[PDB]
Amino acid sequence: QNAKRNQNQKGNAKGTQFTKQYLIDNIDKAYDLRKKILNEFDKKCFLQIW
Amino acid sequence: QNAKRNQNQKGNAKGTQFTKQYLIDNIDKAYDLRKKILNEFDKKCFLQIW
Repeated sequence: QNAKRNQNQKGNAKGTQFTKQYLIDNIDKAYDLRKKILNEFDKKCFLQIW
Repeated sequence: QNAKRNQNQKGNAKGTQFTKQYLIDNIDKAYDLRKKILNEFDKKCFLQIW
C-alpha cells in the first residue's frame, strides 16, 4: 500500500501591550513644557526693555 | 517487507513589531530641530550687521 498526506497549515498572532510607568521625577521635567516656548516669544518678538 | 517514506516539508514566518516609546525628554531635544537649520541661513547668506 501507498499513502500520501498533505497537511496545509497557517497561523496568526496579534500581541499588544500598553504599559504605563509613573516615575516620580517626570513632573519635575514636565514643569516647564510650555514655559520655554512661551518666553521664546519674549526672546524674539517683543521689546525686552522698558 | 520493505517500507520507504518521503516527508517533504517547508515553513514560513513573517514577524513584525511597531513599538513606540514616548520618553519625556525627547521633546527637549526636539525643541530646536528647525532652529539650527533656519539660523544657518543667517550664518551663511545674510548680512549679519545693521
